[PDB]
Amino acid sequence: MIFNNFLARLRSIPLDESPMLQIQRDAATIMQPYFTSNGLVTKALEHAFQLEHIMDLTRLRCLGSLFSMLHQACRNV
Amino acid sequence: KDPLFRFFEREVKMGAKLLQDVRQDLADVVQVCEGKKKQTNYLRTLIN
Amino acid sequence: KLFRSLAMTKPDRQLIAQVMLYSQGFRTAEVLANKIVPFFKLCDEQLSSQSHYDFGLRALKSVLVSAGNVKRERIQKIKREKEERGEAVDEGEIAENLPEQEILIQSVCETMVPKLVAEDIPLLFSLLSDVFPGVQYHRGEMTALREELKKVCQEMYLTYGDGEEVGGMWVEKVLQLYQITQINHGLMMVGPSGSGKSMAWRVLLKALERLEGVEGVAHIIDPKAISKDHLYGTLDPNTREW
Amino acid sequence: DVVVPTLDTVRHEALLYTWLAEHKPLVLCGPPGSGKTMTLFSALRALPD
Amino acid sequence: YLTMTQALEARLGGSPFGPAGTGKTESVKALGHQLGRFVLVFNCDETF
Amino acid sequence: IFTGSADIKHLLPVETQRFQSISTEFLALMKKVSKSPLVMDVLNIQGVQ
Amino acid sequence: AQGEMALEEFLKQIREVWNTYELDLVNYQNKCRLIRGWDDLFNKVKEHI
Ligand SMILES: Nc1ncnc2c1ncn2[C@@H]1O[C@H](COP(=O)(O)OP(=O)(O)OP(=O)(O)O)[C@@H](O)[C@H]1O
Ligand SMILES: Nc1ncnc2c1ncn2[C@@H]1O[C@H](COP(=O)(O)OP(=O)(O)O)[C@@H](O)[C@H]1O
Ligand SMILES: Nc1ncnc2c1ncn2[C@@H]1O[C@H](COP(=O)(O)OP(=O)(O)O)[C@@H](O)[C@H]1O
Ligand SMILES: [Mg+2]
Ligand SMILES: [Mg+2]
Repeated sequence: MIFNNFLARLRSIPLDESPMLQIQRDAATIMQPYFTSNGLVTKALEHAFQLEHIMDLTRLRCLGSLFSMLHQACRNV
Repeated sequence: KDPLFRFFEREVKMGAKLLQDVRQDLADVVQVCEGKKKQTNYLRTLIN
Repeated sequence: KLFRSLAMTKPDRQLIAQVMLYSQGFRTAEVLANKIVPFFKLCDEQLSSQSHYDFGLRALKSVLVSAGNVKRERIQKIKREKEERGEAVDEGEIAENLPEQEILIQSVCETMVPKLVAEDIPLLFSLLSDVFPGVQYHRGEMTALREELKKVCQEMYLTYGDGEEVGGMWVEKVLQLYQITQINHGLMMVGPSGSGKSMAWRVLLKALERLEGVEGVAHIIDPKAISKDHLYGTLDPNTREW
Repeated sequence: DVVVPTLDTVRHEALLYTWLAEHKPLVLCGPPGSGKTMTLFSALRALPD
Repeated sequence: YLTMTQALEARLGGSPFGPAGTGKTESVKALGHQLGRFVLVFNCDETF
Repeated sequence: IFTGSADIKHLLPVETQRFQSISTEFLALMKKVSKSPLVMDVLNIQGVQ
Repeated sequence: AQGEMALEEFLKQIREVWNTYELDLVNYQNKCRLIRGWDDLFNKVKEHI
């Protein structure tokens, strides 16, 4: 559900406020197979839950950081 | 459907949970005493 | 020494249930009470211990009040459906041909299921079957409310679902929260950080606004972000001004 | 003000830049004197606004 | 009711105590309404 | 003056940063002008004067 | 009627000029898109006033 919301916001809201939104849709299309159940992100997250961290690990912290820097990747494009 | 099984299931859940809690705390204590690991705030409280 | 003190520790729950089911019009009030009070005792001392569980006199009182309301609305619905299907409405047979046990189970489910953790629900239903054999609970399916929820979810990029589909549990929680909102004037959403609570109540508020035509205004207050004086108010120590 | 570049230093510069870019809040955790504030300030030197 | 009326006759206040949910405030309100009195409920705190 | 001469950054740092900020603001505003070269649209830019 | 057509014609002329007038923009070292044509613009504004 979180992945779906992230992808929908990427394909809907431009980062500037359109070429930016077209880049967003293309990037969302590329990352779509990874953002799925039993995908790369899900397995990586459930594995990271087994590692030790300086602070307590929360799923949404990692997900929000990931979405932030993916938005930055779109900005870089 | 067995109330007895429900009660014993709750009991074993609670007992096991507190069991690994205590065992992990004691393991951390013995590692601290051997100098293997640093003493944390929770570990400081537990030792004191 | 200026007060006479009285210890009231154990209220007479069974008598309260008996009398206040007898008054509401339940003919099997004795059996209903003798089945419902031990059911609450069993819920208290058979389900998993959680900090957000209450099975005291307040819960039973709310259950019985909701049971009376549900019986009234079922009688109204039976009258309405009979009038549009024929002319045979009389109070005697409607009262006689009325599933009081089903009404009580419906009220109990509507008020207790939302508070339960995932693994306790089968225990609750097994207890209900043991104490109320044969009686089943079938929640009404709110078509218009679900449609409004789906529209709001699409508008705000939320993942609406139904049944076992992805997001079905979230919509179930929203519907349960709506039911409790109707029943209670005090609500509390317990759950780990980022379980969808904020978005759940926001979506429900928007759906209610679009459905009933009365628009909802929500004031969000962080009680611990300010001192209690700034939260409730101050009585001026010198001028006695509030 | 001077910063000697290092593998950890440049990696943290990139991560801080990609996090502060959208004005997302963030926290640097580490032992005292590790270089958290200097990393933050060297990251802000790349953001004049 | 017996204890509270005995307290009232002695011109003494009443103090029903116990765990929450036993119907103390409601009992006092019901007794007050039975005697046709105006009963005001105050949720006391440290600011009183 | 600011871009062409490389010694000014070494010799006049803070006002180099200030001019850089002014240049970014100026470029953004005149990009807004460029996408809508109409006189009235430029006049209708919020807080333009 | 025929006399007042002069004033309405002036109003329409001013309206159409200012709805079709475009700023003259030319590239500047591939860095920005600067504006020229200050004299004619100023003359148009003052003559319309
Ligand atoms: N039904 C849903 N479908 C898709 N995304 C959702 C849904 N519900 C919540 N989210 C998203 O997942 C995150 C959960 O945040 P939300 O505020 O809903 O949860 P919460 O349990 O109220 O959080 P908290 O108590 O930690 O503040 C948010 O990023 C939100 O946008
Ligand atoms: N890569 C580096 N290059 C230059 N100096 C460094 C580097 N890493 C650490 N230092 C030195 O270590 C110190 C870090 O202290 P500081 O950043 O103030 O700690 P904190 O961020 O915890 O307050 C700085 O004074 C800096 O001189
Ligand atoms: N004798 C009674 N008859 C009917 N309801 C009762 C009785 N005693 C308690 N209750 C119910 O219990 C609920 C909680 O009682 P309350 O007085 O608020 O608890 P407390 O004793 O903690 O103040 C009330 O809603 C009230 O209706
Ligand atoms: Mg929340
Ligand atoms: Mg009370």
